[PDB]
Amino acid sequence: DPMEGREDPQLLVRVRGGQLRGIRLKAPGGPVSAFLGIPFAEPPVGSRRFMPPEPKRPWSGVLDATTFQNVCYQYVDTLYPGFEGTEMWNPNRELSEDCLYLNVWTPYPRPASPTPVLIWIYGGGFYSGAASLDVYDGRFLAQVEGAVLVSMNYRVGTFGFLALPGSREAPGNVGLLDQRLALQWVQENIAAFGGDPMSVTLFGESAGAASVGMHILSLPSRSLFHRAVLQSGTPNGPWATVSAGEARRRATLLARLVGCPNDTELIACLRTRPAQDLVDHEWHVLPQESIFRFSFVPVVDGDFLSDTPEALINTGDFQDLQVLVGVVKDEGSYFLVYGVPGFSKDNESLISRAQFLAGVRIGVPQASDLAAEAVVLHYTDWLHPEDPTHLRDAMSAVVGDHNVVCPVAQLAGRLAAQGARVYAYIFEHRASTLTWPLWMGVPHGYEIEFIFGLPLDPSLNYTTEERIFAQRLMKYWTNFARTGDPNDPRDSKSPQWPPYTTAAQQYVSLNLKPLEVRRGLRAQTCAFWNRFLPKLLSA
Amino acid sequence: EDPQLLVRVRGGQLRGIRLKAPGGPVSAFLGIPFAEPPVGSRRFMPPEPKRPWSGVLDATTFQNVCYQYVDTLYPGFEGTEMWNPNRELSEDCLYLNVWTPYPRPASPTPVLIWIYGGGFYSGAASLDVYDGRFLAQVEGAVLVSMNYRVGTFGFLALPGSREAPGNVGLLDQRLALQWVQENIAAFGGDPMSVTLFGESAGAASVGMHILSLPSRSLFHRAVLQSGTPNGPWATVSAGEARRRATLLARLVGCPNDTELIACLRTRPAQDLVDHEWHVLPQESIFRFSFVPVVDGDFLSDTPEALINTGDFQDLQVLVGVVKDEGSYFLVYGVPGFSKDNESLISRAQFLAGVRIGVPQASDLAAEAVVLHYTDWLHPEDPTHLRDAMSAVVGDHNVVCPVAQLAGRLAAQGARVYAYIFEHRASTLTWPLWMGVPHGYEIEFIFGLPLDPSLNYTTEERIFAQRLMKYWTNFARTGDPNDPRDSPQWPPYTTAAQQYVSLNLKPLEVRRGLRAQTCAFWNRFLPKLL
Repeated sequence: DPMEGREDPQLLVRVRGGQLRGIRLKAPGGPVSAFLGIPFAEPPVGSRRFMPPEPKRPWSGVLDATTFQNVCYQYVDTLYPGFEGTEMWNPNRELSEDCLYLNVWTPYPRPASPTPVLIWIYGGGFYSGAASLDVYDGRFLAQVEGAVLVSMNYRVGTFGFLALPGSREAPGNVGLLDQRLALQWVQENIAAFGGDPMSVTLFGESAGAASVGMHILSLPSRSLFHRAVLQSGTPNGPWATVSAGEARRRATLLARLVGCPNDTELIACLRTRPAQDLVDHEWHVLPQESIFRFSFVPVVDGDFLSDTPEALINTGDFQDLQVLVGVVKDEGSYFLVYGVPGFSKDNESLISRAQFLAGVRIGVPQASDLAAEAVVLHYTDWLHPEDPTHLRDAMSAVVGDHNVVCPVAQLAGRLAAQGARVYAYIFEHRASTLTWPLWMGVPHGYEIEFIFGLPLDPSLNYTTEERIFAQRLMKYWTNFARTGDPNDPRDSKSPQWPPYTTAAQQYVSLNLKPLEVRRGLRAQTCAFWNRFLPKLLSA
Repeated sequence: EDPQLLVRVRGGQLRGIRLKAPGGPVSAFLGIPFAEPPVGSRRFMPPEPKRPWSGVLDATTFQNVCYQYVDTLYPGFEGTEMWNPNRELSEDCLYLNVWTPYPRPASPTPVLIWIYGGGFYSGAASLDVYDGRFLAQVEGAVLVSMNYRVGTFGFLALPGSREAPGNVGLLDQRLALQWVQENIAAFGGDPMSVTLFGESAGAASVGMHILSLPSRSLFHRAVLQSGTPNGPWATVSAGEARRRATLLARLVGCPNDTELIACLRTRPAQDLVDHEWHVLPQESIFRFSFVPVVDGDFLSDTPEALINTGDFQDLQVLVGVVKDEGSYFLVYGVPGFSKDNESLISRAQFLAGVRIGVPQASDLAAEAVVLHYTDWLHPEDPTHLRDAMSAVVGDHNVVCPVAQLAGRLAAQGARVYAYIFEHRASTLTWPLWMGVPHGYEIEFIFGLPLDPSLNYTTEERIFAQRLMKYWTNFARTGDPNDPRDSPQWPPYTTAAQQYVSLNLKPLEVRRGLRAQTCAFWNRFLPKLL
């Protein structure tokens, strides 16, 4: 670079591919280094669509790493024009298939000694999301905790997860392979930023959490990280994976919907289609009317996933693993306004008993008549079986328990029973700035802004208590990243966060009040979902 | 010659006896015959009215107990012996008892008629716990209790046959009812104010009188304590009754219905008793061999159907349960349970126990029961498992059938009051883990704690007086609340599901009688049994 000598010497870094120049960003407490839009793969475009990522080839000169890159091609929610509750999750950069870039935040100047690395994997149902969203801003953890934080884009929707299992051209799970390639990039290069490749903690929410779980369950990924955090998502459960037959079914149907016919010719025809056509048709291939079900998700391929996640967590040895797992207070509430008759964000969504039964059929699409009746039985308040408020809240609880809370309880149980050190939480604080109605409680995904420390930015109008709270959570998360223990070794005054064990089943509540220890994560109910009901899910 | 002790009934003259109650004297007329003795060829047959007699019939003493199995699980133990026959066994047993105030009531008095329980195989009106002198003296009530045939003698049935039609124990009860209608006024009783009350099998009996049209002109109100005509144990089908009768016949060497029954009538009573427990279809508890049969006569249909389609608009009903309905029965057949230790069982024993307590359960149903009653925070804790086993039996056999009955009756016009009885007698000889077992509210209802020699506590005496007041208020008005007065006891309704707790503390109103769990038993599980 001819202008290197006139520029900030503290923002120049070399990695395997070549030289990069980052940017000095302002965090409330001081500056941070950001290296944004670093390519970790060759653009998965044209003939590379549906294919595993190829490592980015070295470049000449100085790569401009000062701004976020393109967002992977995806559906954009336009249900509520101008509504913050949806818009804050929408892409904030141009959509492109050329999207395999990652981002790095570090202290400014960069750390002098090797520093624990946090790697964020975003959620969004495997059909959406971006590492560039404001809610995933790494600057606060970097400045306040001194963390090195990395986040990557990975392909979503058909581009990431359309599969014709067994084929060469569309093997499936390539979004997960994008994630893995980013993990390898970190292993080779993070030391140049002052990061410690021997202390890497994965964390993610929802589909990002399911992703993290799948890296736990896939051997080639295991040498690429040391600890994991799963927020409101699991590799097990009803939505995070499909079987090979179902993947093939869905891919074939989509292909027919966009006008395409041997796997090779089908896939080639698909590769001739515009990205937006694939996006425009991906939602028409689900087998039933449903919520919290996504068309193109990880597939049990016998490769990346050697078996079903339930099998793998049932037979796995997790002795050298420390994991942090948890849920928010109202996991199911959000999804109700997206397909259950009678629900809306703009009224109180008080429903009738008929609407509750129908809603149970939509939320548990695999339930036989008997299974559905059993769910209705368990969740009805038989003292007030017609009360619209109880029915609304019960609908929410059915969806949240089925898709998140009980799969999390199941995971935590299996991991703890088979060697892993497990910490469990429930997140119960509702953001003062939330624009979703009060009846939705603490919805899916609204702990994230507190983990990343956004309330520390005064311009965002959080309360003082919320700033303190955020600082607490940042401390828990980075403590866990550093030591595999969220507790402060110096702070014996504060209540301790005990490990989750099958014997005591202890977890903690995260809210404005000090840590409270509780026992049994929805134990009766999750026994219902995880032990009794699985036989009967067939319709 | 005490004229207060000489009474003329339709059959002739009776001489009673003056008894001492704590507050004063009462008149007792004990061992009054109300039927021809059901002996010889009258075995298994409907009762015939007692023929008139000459002179003055001695009614100063309890008559014989109807022939029945005697419990020998714990010989000499009060907890069991207080339920055993306290007079001689005889098939010559169809007698009733009357308690009245001394002197005989000036104006017509509400009548309370007790029907004892004991699984339709046992029981007697002469037991100390059914002593009517306290209610008669304190509340001024006229109390009647009758002996009725039990076991094979009262319920062995060959449906369709002339000689053993079934339900003749219920017919014994009915004949005693019609006797009260014809004769009770001579004792100062009001035949237009008659209240049936009974516990367990007695409660189920009361229920069946509610559901049998000819019984309905013979009473006006009913109390069902820890039992119901609906449910898994109170009735059998005609086919199953016939099966059990034929098997019992086989076991005693008998041999066409006529000749089978003839041969059965040749057998000594103790033969039949000796073999009655060998005809149950499965290993079980809270199941009894010879019980009321759905005959299409006394019971025109199943009790479930009848409570579902019945019109109960002019009926007032008091129903309830005790805190631990299931506990007593565990020591009578569930491995790992005993009165002499704390019965801390294992999980395997819990599953097996569930198979015994819910014998009709498919594997799926049993797994569902295990799932529902397991404390998944402590799935192996012996104490939890034991208490859970108790709850499974109590809920399946009593609590949830009671909830269903109360709900149906309420929904279809009846005035219903409901309770849960939660006080453990200070004198109870069963172990503490059994809590408030099946049947241990009776002694308080009958007012036994008012006898200082039985050494109950002062508070228990006050409690007994409260309950006697509730029951006789209900008998008098169809409302347990004091007609003038203390939180009010609200009627049970399907919408609010209110019931009260009966204990040393003042009335507390609660809502929903094990609502989730009884929804599980009454709505979900029946398909899978």
